[PDB]
Amino acid sequence: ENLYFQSMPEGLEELLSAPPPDLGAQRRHGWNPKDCSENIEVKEGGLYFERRPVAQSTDGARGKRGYSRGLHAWEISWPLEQRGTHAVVGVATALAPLQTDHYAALLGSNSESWGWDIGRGKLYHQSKGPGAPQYPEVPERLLVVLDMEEGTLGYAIGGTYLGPAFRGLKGRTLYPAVSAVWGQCQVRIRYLGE
Amino acid sequence: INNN
Repeated sequence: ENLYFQSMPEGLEELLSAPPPDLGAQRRHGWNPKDCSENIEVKEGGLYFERRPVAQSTDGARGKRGYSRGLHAWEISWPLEQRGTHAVVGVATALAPLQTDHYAALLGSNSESWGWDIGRGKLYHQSKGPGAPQYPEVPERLLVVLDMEEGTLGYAIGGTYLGPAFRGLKGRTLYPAVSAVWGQCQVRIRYLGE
Repeated sequence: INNN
Protein backbone atom coordinates (compact mmCIF):
# COMPACT_ATOMS: atom_id res chain seq x y z
CA GLU A 1 0.00 0.00 0.00
CA ASN A 2 2.89 2.39 0.91
CA LEU A 3 4.71 1.38 -2.36
CA TYR A 4 1.66 2.18 -4.54
CA PHE A 5 0.85 5.43 -2.69
CA GLN A 6 4.46 6.70 -2.91
CA SER A 7 4.30 6.19 -6.72
CA MET A 8 1.26 8.50 -7.22
CA PRO A 9 1.45 11.22 -9.94
CA GLU A 10 1.84 14.74 -8.57
CA GLY A 11 -1.50 16.44 -7.98
CA LEU A 12 -3.67 13.32 -8.19
CA GLU A 13 -5.38 13.66 -4.77
CA GLU A 14 -6.45 17.27 -5.49
CA LEU A 15 -7.61 16.33 -9.02
CA LEU A 16 -9.84 13.57 -7.55
CA SER A 17 -11.21 15.77 -4.69
CA ALA A 18 -12.06 18.76 -6.98
CA PRO A 19 -15.71 19.42 -8.10
CA PRO A 20 -15.83 17.10 -11.14
CA PRO A 21 -15.84 18.46 -14.72
CA ASP A 22 -19.45 19.12 -15.90
CA LEU A 23 -21.24 17.22 -18.70
CA GLY A 24 -19.93 19.58 -21.39
CA ALA A 25 -16.33 18.85 -20.33
CA GLN A 26 -17.05 15.09 -20.10
CA ARG A 27 -18.45 15.19 -23.67
CA ARG A 28 -15.49 17.24 -25.03
CA HIS A 29 -13.05 14.62 -23.64
CA GLY A 30 -15.40 11.65 -24.36
CA TRP A 31 -15.53 9.04 -27.08
CA ASN A 32 -15.05 10.37 -30.58
CA PRO A 33 -17.78 9.33 -33.11
CA LYS A 34 -15.22 10.26 -35.83
CA ASP A 35 -12.50 7.98 -34.37
CA CYS A 36 -13.91 4.56 -33.50
CA SER A 37 -14.57 1.16 -35.06
CA GLU A 38 -17.35 1.10 -37.71
CA ASN A 39 -19.06 -1.42 -35.31
CA ILE A 40 -19.24 1.13 -32.46
CA GLU A 41 -21.92 3.82 -31.99
CA VAL A 42 -20.96 6.77 -29.73
CA LYS A 43 -23.96 7.86 -27.63
CA GLU A 44 -24.81 10.84 -25.41
CA GLY A 45 -22.33 13.00 -27.44
CA GLY A 46 -19.33 11.09 -26.12
CA LEU A 47 -20.28 9.89 -22.62
CA TYR A 48 -20.52 6.24 -23.65
CA PHE A 49 -20.32 3.97 -26.65
CA GLU A 50 -22.26 0.83 -27.59
CA ARG A 51 -20.60 -1.93 -29.65
CA ARG A 52 -23.10 -3.50 -32.08
CA PRO A 53 -23.38 -7.32 -32.07
CA VAL A 54 -20.90 -8.42 -34.78
CA ALA A 55 -19.34 -11.88 -34.79
CA GLN A 56 -15.55 -12.41 -34.74
CA SER A 57 -14.51 -8.80 -34.35
CA THR A 58 -12.65 -6.72 -31.74
CA ASP A 59 -13.60 -3.03 -31.74
CA GLY A 60 -12.08 0.01 -30.13
CA ALA A 61 -12.64 3.72 -29.71
CA ARG A 62 -10.43 6.70 -28.94
CA GLY A 63 -11.35 9.78 -26.91
CA LYS A 64 -11.67 13.12 -28.75
CA ARG A 65 -8.63 14.67 -27.02
CA GLY A 66 -5.03 13.46 -27.15
CA TYR A 67 -2.68 14.27 -24.27
CA SER A 68 1.01 15.06 -24.56
CA ARG A 69 1.60 16.96 -21.26
CA GLY A 70 0.05 17.25 -17.79
CA LEU A 71 -2.01 14.89 -15.63
CA HIS A 72 -5.16 13.31 -17.07
CA ALA A 73 -7.55 10.90 -15.39
CA TRP A 74 -10.88 9.43 -16.46
CA GLU A 75 -13.23 6.84 -14.99
CA ILE A 76 -14.26 3.95 -17.26
CA SER A 77 -17.56 2.24 -16.34
CA TRP A 78 -17.93 -1.17 -17.98
CA PRO A 79 -20.61 -3.61 -16.70
CA LEU A 80 -19.13 -6.91 -15.50
CA GLU A 81 -21.59 -8.95 -17.64
CA GLN A 82 -20.62 -7.02 -20.81
CA ARG A 83 -16.88 -7.76 -20.87
CA GLY A 84 -16.75 -11.12 -22.62
CA THR A 85 -13.44 -12.75 -23.55
CA HIS A 86 -11.24 -9.65 -24.10
CA ALA A 87 -11.97 -6.36 -22.29
CA VAL A 88 -8.92 -4.02 -22.47
CA VAL A 89 -8.62 -0.49 -21.04
CA GLY A 90 -5.81 2.02 -21.65
CA VAL A 91 -4.54 4.51 -24.21
CA ALA A 92 -3.49 4.67 -27.86
CA THR A 93 -1.70 7.01 -30.26
CA ALA A 94 -3.80 8.15 -33.28
CA LEU A 95 -2.09 5.32 -35.34
CA ALA A 96 -3.32 2.26 -33.40
CA PRO A 97 -5.83 0.10 -35.33
CA LEU A 98 -9.35 0.07 -33.81
CA GLN A 99 -10.72 -3.05 -35.48
CA THR A 100 -9.53 -6.63 -36.03
CA ASP A 101 -11.23 -9.74 -37.56
CA HIS A 102 -11.10 -12.00 -34.44
CA TYR A 103 -11.49 -11.84 -30.66
CA ALA A 104 -8.27 -10.47 -29.16
CA ALA A 105 -6.67 -7.99 -26.76
CA LEU A 106 -6.45 -5.49 -29.70
CA LEU A 107 -5.48 -2.58 -27.45
CA GLY A 108 -1.83 -3.19 -26.60
CA SER A 109 -1.23 -5.74 -29.45
CA ASN A 110 1.16 -3.27 -31.17
CA SER A 111 3.63 -0.42 -30.53
CA GLU A 112 0.85 2.23 -30.74
CA SER A 113 -1.32 1.16 -27.80
CA TRP A 114 -1.11 0.19 -24.11
CA GLY A 115 -3.80 -1.76 -22.30
CA TRP A 116 -4.82 -3.54 -19.12
CA ASP A 117 -6.90 -6.68 -19.63
CA ILE A 118 -9.52 -6.12 -16.90
CA GLY A 119 -10.62 -9.77 -17.05
CA ARG A 120 -7.18 -11.49 -16.81
CA GLY A 121 -5.21 -8.72 -15.05
CA LYS A 122 -2.48 -8.73 -17.75
CA LEU A 123 -0.69 -5.70 -19.36
CA TYR A 124 -0.38 -5.45 -23.13
CA HIS A 125 2.11 -3.33 -25.08
CA GLN A 126 3.51 -4.81 -28.34
CA SER A 127 2.01 -8.15 -27.05
CA LYS A 128 0.00 -10.99 -28.62
CA GLY A 129 -0.62 -12.37 -25.10
CA PRO A 130 2.27 -14.77 -24.26
CA GLY A 131 4.49 -13.21 -21.62
CA ALA A 132 2.17 -10.32 -20.76
CA PRO A 133 2.90 -9.35 -17.09
CA GLN A 134 0.33 -9.31 -14.28
CA TYR A 135 -0.79 -5.93 -12.82
CA PRO A 136 -3.10 -5.24 -9.81
CA GLU A 137 -11.02 -8.35 -9.46
CA VAL A 138 -11.77 -5.18 -11.42
CA PRO A 139 -15.21 -3.76 -10.45
CA GLU A 140 -17.62 -1.99 -12.84
CA ARG A 141 -15.74 1.31 -12.45
CA LEU A 142 -12.01 1.90 -12.68
CA LEU A 143 -9.86 5.01 -12.92
CA VAL A 144 -7.31 5.45 -15.74
CA VAL A 145 -4.42 7.76 -14.78
CA LEU A 146 -2.15 9.19 -17.51
CA ASP A 147 0.78 11.18 -16.16
CA MET A 148 2.35 12.92 -19.20
CA GLU A 149 4.81 14.87 -17.04
CA GLU A 150 6.56 11.59 -15.98
CA GLY A 151 5.24 9.57 -18.97
CA THR A 152 3.31 6.80 -17.17
CA LEU A 153 -0.09 5.09 -17.37
CA GLY A 154 -1.59 3.55 -14.24
CA TYR A 155 -4.96 2.71 -12.74
CA ALA A 156 -6.97 3.03 -9.56
CA ILE A 157 -9.72 0.80 -8.18
CA GLY A 158 -11.97 1.77 -5.26
CA GLY A 159 -10.01 4.99 -4.71
CA THR A 160 -6.56 3.26 -4.51
CA TYR A 161 -3.86 3.97 -7.12
CA LEU A 162 -2.23 0.67 -8.12
CA GLY A 163 1.09 2.09 -9.34
CA PRO A 164 2.45 2.80 -12.84
CA ALA A 165 1.56 0.01 -15.29
CA PHE A 166 3.55 1.48 -18.23
CA ARG A 167 6.46 3.93 -18.38
CA GLY A 168 8.41 5.74 -21.11
CA LEU A 169 5.37 7.53 -22.61
CA LYS A 170 6.91 11.05 -22.86
CA GLY A 171 7.05 12.48 -26.37
CA ARG A 172 3.81 10.85 -27.54
CA THR A 173 0.21 12.17 -27.92
CA LEU A 174 -2.09 9.65 -26.22
CA TYR A 175 -5.85 9.26 -26.35
CA PRO A 176 -8.16 7.35 -23.92
CA ALA A 177 -8.98 4.00 -25.55
CA VAL A 178 -10.52 0.60 -25.02
CA SER A 179 -10.93 -2.55 -27.14
CA ALA A 180 -14.15 -4.59 -26.75
CA VAL A 181 -15.69 -7.81 -28.09
CA TRP A 182 -19.12 -7.98 -26.42
CA GLY A 183 -22.31 -7.48 -28.42
CA GLN A 184 -24.30 -4.49 -27.03
CA CYS A 185 -21.64 -3.59 -24.42
CA GLN A 186 -21.97 0.02 -23.19
CA VAL A 187 -18.68 1.55 -22.04
CA ARG A 188 -18.78 4.91 -20.29
CA ILE A 189 -15.94 7.47 -20.01
CA ARG A 190 -16.01 10.24 -17.35
CA TYR A 191 -13.10 12.68 -17.72
CA LEU A 192 -12.02 14.01 -14.29
CA GLY A 193 -9.32 16.52 -15.19
CA GLU A 194 -6.98 18.26 -15.46
CA ILE B 1 -19.96 -16.33 -28.23
CA ASN B 2 -19.42 -12.82 -26.78
CA ASN B 3 -23.17 -12.15 -27.30
CA ASN B 4 -22.53 -11.94 -31.09
